[PDB]
Amino acid sequence: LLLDTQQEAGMLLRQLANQKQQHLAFRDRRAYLFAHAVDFVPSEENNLVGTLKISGYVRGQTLNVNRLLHIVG
Amino acid sequence: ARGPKKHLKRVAAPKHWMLDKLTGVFAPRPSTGPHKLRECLPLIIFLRNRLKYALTGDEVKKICMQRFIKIDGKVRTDITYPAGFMDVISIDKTGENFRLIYDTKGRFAVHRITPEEAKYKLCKVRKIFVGTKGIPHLVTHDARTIRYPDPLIKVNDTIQIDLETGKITDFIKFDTGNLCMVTGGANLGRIGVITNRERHPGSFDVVHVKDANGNSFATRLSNIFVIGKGNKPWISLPRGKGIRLTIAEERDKRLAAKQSSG
Amino acid sequence: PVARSWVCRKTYVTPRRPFEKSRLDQELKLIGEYGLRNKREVWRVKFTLAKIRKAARELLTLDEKDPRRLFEGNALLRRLVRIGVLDEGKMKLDYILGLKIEDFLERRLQTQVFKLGLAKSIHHARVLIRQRHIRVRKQVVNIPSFIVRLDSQKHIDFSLRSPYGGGRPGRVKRKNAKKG
Amino acid sequence: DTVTIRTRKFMTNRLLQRKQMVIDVLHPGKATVPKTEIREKLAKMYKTTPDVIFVFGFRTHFGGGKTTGFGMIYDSLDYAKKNEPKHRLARHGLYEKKKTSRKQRKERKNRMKKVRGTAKANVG
RNA sequence: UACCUGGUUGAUCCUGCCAGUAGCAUAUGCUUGUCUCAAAGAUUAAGCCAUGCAUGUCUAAGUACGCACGGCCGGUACAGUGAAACUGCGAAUGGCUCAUUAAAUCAGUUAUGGUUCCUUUGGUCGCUCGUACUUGGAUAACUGUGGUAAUUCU
RNA sequence: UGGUGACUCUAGAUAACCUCGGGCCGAUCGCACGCCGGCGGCGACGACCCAUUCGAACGUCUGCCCUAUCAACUUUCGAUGGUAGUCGCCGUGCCUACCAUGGUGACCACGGGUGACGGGGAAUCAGGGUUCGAUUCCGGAGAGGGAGCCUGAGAAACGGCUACCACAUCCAAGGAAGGCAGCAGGCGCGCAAAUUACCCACUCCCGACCCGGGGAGGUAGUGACGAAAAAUAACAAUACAGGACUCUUUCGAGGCCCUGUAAUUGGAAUGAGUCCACUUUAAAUCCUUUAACGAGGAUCCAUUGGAGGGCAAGUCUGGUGCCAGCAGCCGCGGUAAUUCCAGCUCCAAUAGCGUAUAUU
RNA sequence: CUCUCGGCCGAAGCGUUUACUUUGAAAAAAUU
Repeated sequence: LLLDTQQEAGMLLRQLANQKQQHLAFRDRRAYLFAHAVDFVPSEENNLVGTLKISGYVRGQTLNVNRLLHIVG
Repeated sequence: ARGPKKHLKRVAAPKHWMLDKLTGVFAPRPSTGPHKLRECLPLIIFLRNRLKYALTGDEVKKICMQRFIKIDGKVRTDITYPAGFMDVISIDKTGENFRLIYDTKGRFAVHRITPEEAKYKLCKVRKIFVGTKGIPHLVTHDARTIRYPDPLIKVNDTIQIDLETGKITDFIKFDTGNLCMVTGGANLGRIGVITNRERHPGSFDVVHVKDANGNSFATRLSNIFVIGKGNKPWISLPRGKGIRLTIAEERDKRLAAKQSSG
Repeated sequence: PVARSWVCRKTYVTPRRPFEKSRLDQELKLIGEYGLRNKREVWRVKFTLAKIRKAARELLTLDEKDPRRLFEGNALLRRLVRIGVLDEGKMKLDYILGLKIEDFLERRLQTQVFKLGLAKSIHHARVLIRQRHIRVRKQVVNIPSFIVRLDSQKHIDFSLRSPYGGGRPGRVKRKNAKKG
Repeated sequence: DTVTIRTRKFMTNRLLQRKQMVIDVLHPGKATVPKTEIREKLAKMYKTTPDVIFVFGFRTHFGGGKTTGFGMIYDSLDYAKKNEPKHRLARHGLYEKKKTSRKQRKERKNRMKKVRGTAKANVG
């Protein structure tokens, strides 16, 4: 497609809304999350560690708390 | 369909219009009128495809709405008006009168006539009935009904009608030994003297016609138009005098005209 | 519906046997002799001759005084004499069956330009036609498979706008003359 | 100089008030000759002012010799404005077309269709 | 162009199929300089549809009291152009698809002496022995007052 | 009176009828205006009825694929026919009533199937044939599925209406609105198919209409479905090399062509491209016509399949070692592989060439 | 192959009927 105008912007948005979704399996079996906001409060600043508040929309399966959480990096 | 058709494709048009194949999807659908659509000329085809006065249907409409075309002495502005057999076309601005008469190849020739001849026409009587307080009526092939005709006029005879008044001037009876044109079938456009008719009751009558060159043929009775008394005609004739040359003779005449004019 | 025409032809046939050495040698001989691009030019000429021979065969089964046979045979023989394959004396319907492929390969504008001395080989003829150096009568002809009619043959010339005709030396000569 | 104007099949249309013709243009070295001096040469050929004559459909043949087009010469400029198609008049600047697209007027037509009374003239 | 070759055995001659061979279409792979034509959501799903468009229309000649207008010449009933609206006509054509459908459709061939038909064209239209120098009541557009979240609602 | 092959036809004469949900017998508009206080010329709308045209609709005769693991079928609820009616635009079991007991079938009825709309036609083909035809022309059919209707000359209409069924949209929860098997576009489906572009200029169609409108249709875009034409070099001189003509016993000696290698030279000729302009066109694009620039091989560089046989083209070199693989078929590969993987080389067609499938 | 009506000829039957064969006219355009 070509993108120059706002009419073509609406046409491109209309294309992106209605498409055959490609499913990735690794996303599908686990419970993933993109971080929309991040808040940090340290238990001890000298330890340089504390609890972190990651807020976003869950995407994969149902998120259970008993399972561990991997931050990608 | 759910009602009458109003369009006509070029492919399904009659072949004697000599239309193209790649100019368009549609041919001019002839109007309802005094002639059947299969065997007429719409005015637009005559006025641009034969006479080359116009180049588009727009120019044809522009010529007609100035009221320069007269068909049978009356001004027609419908560009798809069905103009058919024995038909006088008058253009008074250029001062030229044509008649629609067939060629030997089955096609409406542009036949330029003298304006004295443009005063009358010939009509073949389709039926005769008495009606409405004992008054007799003719119905011709032009859907003209003429009240009070001569009692000698019977069906398949040819009356001669002047166009200004519209009444009968003089008639020719269908008789073996009378000049004829063929207005349908493979022999369309050939002129010869009737030698015989044979009658099939409950069916069609086959009429036998002998050419001036002695080539005999037959048609149905519905495809025969009486032109003249005896062997002479009552109208003017196109360039070929109604004789169908075989393709060998046509090739010979073509080559002779090539050799003569170089 | 569209006001378009869908009628069209394939102008050649591919042979039944793919690898027959006699056919391969004969076809390469025809290509090399008349400077053709590929086998399909040979097959096209062969297709045209086959159609003419089919028409002649069909006319020969008809009666000698049949009108169709006389008329179509006269037209067929006239067309074969006009392009320069048959001669006027040998103009009979059974002599069409004595026609070969090299008769039709001789009437090509490539072969005629080479035969007239305008080129110095047959490949030089094909190039010189493609270069727009050759006109016929007054029309510049760009096609090498143009069949030269017999009346048309007497004036095949060098295309007045060509460098080898009227003048105007070309791109290379103009560049080289504009050196010093 | 080397440009030539010749006239093939010629007709006097007294019904449309014009002279119809086919023009052959010989211009052996140059490009396809512009319409304007075709009208000039055709005006000197036929002794009429060049503002009443209209030429169109010029297709240059392969090789670069002739160019054949159609031409017509009107009796007067008023008859030209009465009989010419609007695009051939606008090529002389004698007419102008509306600048609204088809889409704009289709949408305006349906929007006006949705209302009634002289409130049709308000919407657009 | 009225054409065949490989393969059953130790070898032979058969039967015989398998495979090759050439076209034509559908898809697909790799590759693709120039030019003329040109098919193209039929096959599976006559499955489902956002949005926009695809059918409207006035001549000198049905109805003009929108100053909407430059504008007459002025007591000139109605100068002219004219929105809107009423009236008339068309919207039954065209376009798409091929689900159904097996003497059904359809094709050729004939019938309507067994019917209907806007329009066009021609005829007919003081052929009736019994307020008219012109009858009546409404209603649109327009003015005004509104209803409902909402509709080409009223 | 007139006519048909044939009327219960057309016309005539008589007695009446003539529908209030009613039949014709003009309360209509424009233009010019003119002659013996009155007459008028063209036209536009009208109009019952007769013909004409465009039809349409029911009938006539013949013709359709597979199936007997379909042999009897039809008639209680019309099946076949008679009589009277009803209804219908008309003929008819079209419906009703009363009667008769018929009608069809191995000459394949009845039933079922069909990846069945029918024709014109298409592919192939000696001759005979086999197969295809959704698809632009003609005919039918249908607008999600049935069913019913209004209006009208014409519709059982669907870019009309009314229901039900199945979907589904907006809601303030009361209600309201729907129908792409039109053009474009989307999802889905799949092996399988284009732009939400421009115009009514052409072809024609509609309307009160010379003027308005038309996704009809035209124009570009996509497009290796398929068809036509057609580049990727040509030439000359040198150096080797053949084959010929002349003279020589021969060897040889030359001026006669031809050939490639040119890790040799050389200028000529061009389009592909870049690009003014004219032209084209409704406006453009493309083609055609034209200036300027544009070619020496490290470029402006041709592919796709093969090289045992069938079947044209290597018993070449390296790797592998019954593995990996090839191979439509016969077969190859287990340590010298003409067959795999490669390098070189050759062969076939060529701007195309492979594969899968249906079909001849 | 022939008896009657009309100008040697046209009308009237033909002839047991077909099948077959030849002619004629009818058989859309596009396609071929």
